[PDB]
Amino acid sequence: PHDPSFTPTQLAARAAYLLRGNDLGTMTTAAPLLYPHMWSWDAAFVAIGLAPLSVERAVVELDTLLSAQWRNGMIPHIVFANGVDGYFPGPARWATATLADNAPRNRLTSGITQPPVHAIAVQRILEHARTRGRSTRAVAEAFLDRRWGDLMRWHRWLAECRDRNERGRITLYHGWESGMDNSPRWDSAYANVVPGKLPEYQRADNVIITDPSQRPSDGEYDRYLWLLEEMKAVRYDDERLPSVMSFQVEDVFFSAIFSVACQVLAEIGEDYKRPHADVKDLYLWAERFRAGVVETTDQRTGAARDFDVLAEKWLVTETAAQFAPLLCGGLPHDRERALLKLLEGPRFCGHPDLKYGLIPSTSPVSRDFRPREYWRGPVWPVLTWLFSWCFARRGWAERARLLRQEGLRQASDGSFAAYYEPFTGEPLGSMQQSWTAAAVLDWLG
Amino acid sequence: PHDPSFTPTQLAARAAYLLRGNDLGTMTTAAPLLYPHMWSWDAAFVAIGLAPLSVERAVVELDTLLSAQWRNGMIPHIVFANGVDGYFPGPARWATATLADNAPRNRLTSGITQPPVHAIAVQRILEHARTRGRSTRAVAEAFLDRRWGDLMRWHRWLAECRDRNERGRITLYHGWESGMDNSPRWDSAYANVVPGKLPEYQRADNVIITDPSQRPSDGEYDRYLWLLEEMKAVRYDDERLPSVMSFQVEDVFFSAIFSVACQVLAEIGEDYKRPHADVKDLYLWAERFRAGVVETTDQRTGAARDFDVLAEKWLVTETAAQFAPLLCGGLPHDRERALLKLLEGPRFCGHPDLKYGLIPSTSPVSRDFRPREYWRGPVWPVLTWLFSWCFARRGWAERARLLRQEGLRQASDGSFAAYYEPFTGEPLGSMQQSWTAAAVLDWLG
Amino acid sequence: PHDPSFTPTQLAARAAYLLRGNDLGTMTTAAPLLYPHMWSWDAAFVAIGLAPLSVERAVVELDTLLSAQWRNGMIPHIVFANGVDGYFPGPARWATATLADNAPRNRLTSGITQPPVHAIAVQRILEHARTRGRSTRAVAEAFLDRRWGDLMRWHRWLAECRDRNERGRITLYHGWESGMDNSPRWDSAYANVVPGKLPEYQRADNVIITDPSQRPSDGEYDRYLWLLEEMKAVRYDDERLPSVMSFQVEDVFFSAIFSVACQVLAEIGEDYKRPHADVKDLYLWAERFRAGVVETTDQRTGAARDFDVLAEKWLVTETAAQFAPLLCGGLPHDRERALLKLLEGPRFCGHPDLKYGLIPSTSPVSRDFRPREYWRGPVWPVLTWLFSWCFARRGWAERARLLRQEGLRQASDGSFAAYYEPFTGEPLGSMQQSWTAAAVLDWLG
Amino acid sequence: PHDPSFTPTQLAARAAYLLRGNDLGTMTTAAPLLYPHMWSWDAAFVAIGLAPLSVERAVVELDTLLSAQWRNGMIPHIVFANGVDGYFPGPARWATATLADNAPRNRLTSGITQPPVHAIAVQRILEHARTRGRSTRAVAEAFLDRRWGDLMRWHRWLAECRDRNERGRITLYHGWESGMDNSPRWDSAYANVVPGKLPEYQRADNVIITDPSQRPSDGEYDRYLWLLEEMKAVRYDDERLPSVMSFQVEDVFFSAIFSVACQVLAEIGEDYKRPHADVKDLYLWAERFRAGVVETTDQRTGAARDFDVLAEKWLVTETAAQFAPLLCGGLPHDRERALLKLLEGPRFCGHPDLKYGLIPSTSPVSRDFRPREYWRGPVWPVLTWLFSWCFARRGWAERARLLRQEGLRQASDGSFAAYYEPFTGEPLGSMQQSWTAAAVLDWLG
Ligand SMILES: O=C(O)[C@@H](CO)O[C@H]1O[C@H](CO)[C@@H](O)[C@H](O)[C@@H]1O
Ligand SMILES: O=C(O)[C@@H](CO)O[C@H]1O[C@H](CO)[C@@H](O)[C@H](O)[C@@H]1O
Ligand SMILES: O=C(O)[C@@H](CO)O[C@H]1O[C@H](CO)[C@@H](O)[C@H](O)[C@@H]1O
Ligand SMILES: O=C(O)[C@@H](CO)O[C@H]1O[C@H](CO)[C@@H](O)[C@H](O)[C@@H]1O
Repeated sequence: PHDPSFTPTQLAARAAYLLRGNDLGTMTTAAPLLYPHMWSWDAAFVAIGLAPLSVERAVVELDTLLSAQWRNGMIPHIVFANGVDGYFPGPARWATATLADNAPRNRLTSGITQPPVHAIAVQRILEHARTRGRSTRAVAEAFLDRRWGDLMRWHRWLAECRDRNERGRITLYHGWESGMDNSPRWDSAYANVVPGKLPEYQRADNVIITDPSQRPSDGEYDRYLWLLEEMKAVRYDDERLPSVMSFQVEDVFFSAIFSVACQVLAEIGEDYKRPHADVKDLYLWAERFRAGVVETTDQRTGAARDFDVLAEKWLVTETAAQFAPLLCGGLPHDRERALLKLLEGPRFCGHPDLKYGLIPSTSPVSRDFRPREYWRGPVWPVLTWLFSWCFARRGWAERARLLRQEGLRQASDGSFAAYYEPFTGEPLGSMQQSWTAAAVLDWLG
Repeated sequence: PHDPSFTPTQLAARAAYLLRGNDLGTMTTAAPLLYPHMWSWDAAFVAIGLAPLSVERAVVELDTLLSAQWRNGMIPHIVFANGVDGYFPGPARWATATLADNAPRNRLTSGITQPPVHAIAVQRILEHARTRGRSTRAVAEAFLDRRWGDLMRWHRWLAECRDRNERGRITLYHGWESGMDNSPRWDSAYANVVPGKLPEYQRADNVIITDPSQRPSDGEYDRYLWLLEEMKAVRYDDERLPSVMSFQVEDVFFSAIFSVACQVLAEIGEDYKRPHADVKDLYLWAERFRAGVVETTDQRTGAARDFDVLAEKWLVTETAAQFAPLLCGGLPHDRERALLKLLEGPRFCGHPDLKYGLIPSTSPVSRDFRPREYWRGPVWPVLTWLFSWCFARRGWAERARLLRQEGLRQASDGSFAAYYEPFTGEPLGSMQQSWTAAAVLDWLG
Repeated sequence: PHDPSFTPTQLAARAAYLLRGNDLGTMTTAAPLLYPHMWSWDAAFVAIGLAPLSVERAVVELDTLLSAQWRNGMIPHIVFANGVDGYFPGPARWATATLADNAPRNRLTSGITQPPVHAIAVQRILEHARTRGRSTRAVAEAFLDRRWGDLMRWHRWLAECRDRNERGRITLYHGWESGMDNSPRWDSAYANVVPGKLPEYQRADNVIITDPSQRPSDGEYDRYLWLLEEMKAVRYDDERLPSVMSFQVEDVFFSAIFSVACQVLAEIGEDYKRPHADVKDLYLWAERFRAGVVETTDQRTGAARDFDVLAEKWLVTETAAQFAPLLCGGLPHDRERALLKLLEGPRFCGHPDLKYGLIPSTSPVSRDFRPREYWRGPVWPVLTWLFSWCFARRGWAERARLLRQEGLRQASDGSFAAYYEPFTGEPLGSMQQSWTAAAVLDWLG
Repeated sequence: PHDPSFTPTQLAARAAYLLRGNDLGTMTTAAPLLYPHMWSWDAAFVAIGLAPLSVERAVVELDTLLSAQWRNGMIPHIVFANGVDGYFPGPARWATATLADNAPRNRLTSGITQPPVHAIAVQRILEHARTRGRSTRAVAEAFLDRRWGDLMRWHRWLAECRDRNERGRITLYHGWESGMDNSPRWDSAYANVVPGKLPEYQRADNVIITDPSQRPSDGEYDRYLWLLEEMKAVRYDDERLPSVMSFQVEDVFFSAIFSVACQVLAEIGEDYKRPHADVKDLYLWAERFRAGVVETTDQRTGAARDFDVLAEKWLVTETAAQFAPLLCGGLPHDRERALLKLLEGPRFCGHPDLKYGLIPSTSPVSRDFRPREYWRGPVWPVLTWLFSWCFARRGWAERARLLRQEGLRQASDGSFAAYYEPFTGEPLGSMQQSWTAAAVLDWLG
């Protein structure tokens, strides 16, 4: 009625109730019907949201994801729930269990990756555990003993297999790997993907989300699905993908995340007396990908650019990803002030028509902006959380506080949507998204 | 470490996480292992705790309980979960499905009842629903259309079958029906229960709670189980129980609760335009059981007494139940002040060694007091909740606030135990008790 | 910015900062410029707001007001600050120090009274004091020993000199005594006030509040000032006022407050062992005025009516005073339900255009409604507080909680205005009003 | 009662009430009786506590302090309230108005300085102002135009007159200038202060704080007062002090604060387009003093050391000043990790006997530790606040949050003491200390 919003305690309660409701036992679905399996970077956020409720169950979430890690170290972006249908492309379409030498045994997974936020969830689990006493500490530490090697293999796979030329940037072979499926970042790269004879399919995502303005188009799905055919034709062989993939881009946002994740994991390794050779490698990669992100940046504004490896051309777009250097650091002082000015000004957080002071996925003044269409404009709580946590780690305590405060105010409707209309605040996409509940739980403390 | 307690938002989150974790689908276990089925007055508290999370799921909890209501109106105190073991006495021991003409079809239940707090949960669901908008209101109101008749039948069964002589007090045939299994209230009545040839059994409750100081003794369980044999021998026939039961007491606390519940349900009936004949009956019963509670009271202190129907004697004990008149009203002004003085003084809430200003189940100065032993002394959050809600309804806003504040401070460890050691605050009994999570969720708002 | 509202801790801090800022030493001004003196019922609310900050200073506030008590027991409505100007009518206009034999020595005061909320403030001080331990309790208890007789003489003067016929209603001789200066309630009584040669004067209130729509008119002020001339002509003699005053009304809202105050004071008197003769008179008055209030009510709706003693007719208006019987109790059950329906429906709190679910001073559907004009429509936090506190005392916990929640939400801009535009929420009148800061402090706890 | 602690809203209210109560009009006293004047770094903290209440009044506090700035740029450590006595040494003892050519006109001040936390207060005022909209921003920005030059001259006088050899450390001539009057840090420098004929005097501090264990000794005060005699003999002339002062130490904690302050002011200067020459000097000073602090540190532990200029030796003590390098940065990675280990281990925050996880002024295991004796062991909320704010600025969000949480928990008794017994939590010294109320206000938000 007069105010549909919840008090902080009611909101924290409903967020926890949602997370437990999406729990299948050892994995949490990313959303009840739209995404009824475990997604890789959602799972890292889910573990962050579970850490204040049960360190034991947070550790189980990451254990389940890492039990699905490929033999070469890749963490796949989907871990399918056994017997669960209603999402396409499903395990039969991927065919990794039959085609991929490196796929895991006794887990069904996708054949592509997703951003490495996992070290950040590990840090949040350890910080919670240290406040809870000896038995909880022992649980977190036993997780580190058991999974430190797997986490190194994950980071080593990204550094060696997706940065073969030691450029300090991660190459993607599918826009889904960026986490930002239909971002304007990838449009010119996708315009050069030409599907051959693509085997028939029917979408399931728009059976659940039926408003066509909130999901990608059929044409885009045709190209997403064709990339799978190219990968399957070389049996997901790392050494053959550069020769056959019609889509090869360096993702500067993914790269900045990895730089931060490496630095975070190195600090964990020093704190918990892990092998010194591992710590040294992690710091080396943190600095390499820091330098690789800075190398992309606009000389006047500091804005970071993606790179089309096939066209050999910088990709200039006005999306939230151009703020990648703020997460990892490395810009000369003057260019970082200009970048912060871009972020806070009327092209992004300071745009006059925004309901909240939050980062829209695409600038509202760009021609590519669509207020409802997924990553082409809507405000995503997950991005708010990540920028706020990274800003606090840069020492920008008031900036991080302001993002948290506006994220909580947006989330106070209790819809736990994945993204929101930037001008009206209408929730969009699936309600009951686990990683939005998790961001709220982490923010509320 | 330095403070093991949780912030209000962390506590609300953990309470909601617990409640969803105990959800089997359409019923919530009272506790994970000790009480792995639905209990009647726990279920009413569970619905109160769910109301701020999901009015739809709160209504489902009460629907599931009422689908197990007996044909004569009795709400049984256990609704067993199909296929679930580990609690004794289980459905085979009760044998209501085969022996009891009035038992429900397609639910397994016990053969005794428990206090009628259900109307209070209905009120809390309606108050939540009215703050949430039209579709949520429609859910609550549709529950009333569907279940008003069942709620009347429940109240009518208590008024006509457990108060056959219109004394305005409820007769119990088992101490389990009071909710206070081993309370000192029932000791002299139980000393006159003599088991005949009692069929062999093994306890399950002390397999889970192994500290013998926190559960009833074998001798007590022998008498609890023998009462079942007396009931089974007359096939749970209402008309035969007065002739065969070795245990027949009027429970003044149960009676005060019923008086309040009748008044609450009458007000609901007027608000939602239910049949006027039903409303008039409810008000008639509210006043009858009010007068029946007052008739028991000590002339100097206002303390309410239970009555042994077989011995025809008043039962004088120093437990929390002697504060029954405060819940329902009816005492002359002067005797109610004396009763409040008893409650707040050094025999109860003002005892100098209590960790919290809360109501111990038995007075710490009584010879019957045992600080660990179930209802013989420990502080129960459920009683705190009930006294605080009833006090607020009497208009004693500061008294109700003080009980809430101390209940939250006791619960801030996040153990959600059913009862606590009164002097040390050590949690006792089962951890993860649903109705303690529910009281916390309701208090926190 | 995006959110001009303050957090609960920021709002409590600002309210306390305001209250200390309006403190002249032993008295607190009602507002810095518009009301730079001590007003009687404002000081009662100020003492309530001070009690969480300093029981000693809260008691000082009531000590200072009672030091200005007249010899017949009347608490005058203004205690003027020595040396302060800028308010009209000031002490020279009242001339009480010259004319009124009953006026106090070494205090300058007005010559009329205001509603008796003081006992309520005493209850709140005592409640706070009992949570703070022994030396704070001594302070509050020493105040009771010091001022019990004065409080008794205040109540006795109301019961005997302003209810000379034992009708259970308080007679007023000025609309200012109601606290609701320009209420539609008094329009037809004021229409029969015809001033003679009125000594010239210049208003000061509208030099500070310059928007003419927020204060009464010059014609209204000419009648206010003429009644002063009538009172001065009989030297404020009680026995002579009925013979000369052109304005004599029974104020049902003032009477309901008095009934409540008497009941509160009687209970205090019992708890602290005051003379029995006093407690008995206080209960007698509480009931007489409860009955006097109910005698005014409409048989169908329960709406309470004021009474014009000179015209000998019921004053039928659509203002918040209609709900007088909800504060003090006493209506038949059906009639009280009808009155709550009026309060919650579209003529008051349910009006669809209201920004908050709060009680407007005049019904938006009444022809008398003026959205900006003082007591002719605006929402006053002081009424919100008083209705909420009295509702909680009736046992209507949820109704009291809703008013408190909407009051805090309206207050959270930090203006601490005395009244707000009902549709837009715009603050009106003076900002920095002490009793609005007090209500916020008491609500926030 | 059972809980003498205050809720967060009650505590914010009481803190704000205290701060307004210590307001003399344009200055706030450090404490009502012990320190009834304006102290320099207290006023910086007071302005931080005022910023959530009134940006205008926060700016007044710094305006008043800067109006007492000496002509050479020095901010003196006391600005005396006109007409107030009860503190010794008072203005007659300092005699600055007579002797010091650089002393201000129409202000009475001391003749020594105190740490430069003022730029930090400026940042907090600006941060608050930017959340309050345009007219509040104008206030803060007009203050910057008014006082930027004065702030520059304050920093320039520190860099040029108290670091005459460009060593990047501040030289002090009195232990009072460190803010840590009786710290063990200065014990061996004070042992070489031998007073001559000292003019008689009577202490006032220990007439108010009478427990001798909470204040320095008479022998200590005789040395404090003798250094005044030395300064007065050269008429507080900067160029002459090195030739005559018996106490000359480089204060590494003061230096670390200055480095931070310079960096803060430089960033403010960039954001508000101050002269480039000024911003460049501020960054130069920030780095010089960062390097000067690191030059003092132990190679294994990172602990920072003070330096006795006269004795020409490092002062090795176990106090909170050792952690100077954590505030300003600059240590090698390994050495900073060792220093955090010292801070968190059993010699400081990890000591098993501490009631709160806070930084004691002197290590409990040091032979110099005295649990009640001022800066020789007690926990000071002002240090908690300053370490927490500086930790957040380093990016150590969780470490800053833990200090804030334990500080609020220690403060929640509402004493607002300046220091607390480290083992029992007993408040010590003066209650009603303004900068403890300020820290609480800033923490609570
Ligand atoms: O649309 C899809 O089918 C998936 C493909 O992975 O993308 C979304 O679904 C995932 C589950 O929420 C998210 O992690 C991604 O960021 C993205 O929003
Ligand atoms: O001990 C048992 O086996 C059951 C019998 O019903 O009693 C407890 O178990 C129930 C489940 O919590 C409670 O409702 C009762 O109040 C009581 O505490
Ligand atoms: O306008 C005035 O001159 C004074 C006269 O008493 O009235 C208001 O001012 C007083 C101080 O706020 C209040 O007690 C009253 O409610 C009233 O609204
Ligand atoms: O004891 C004294 O006479 C004064 C001298 O300056 O010192 C304290 O008093 C001042 C006011 O609290 C503080 O600024 C200092 O930290 C110090 O603790």
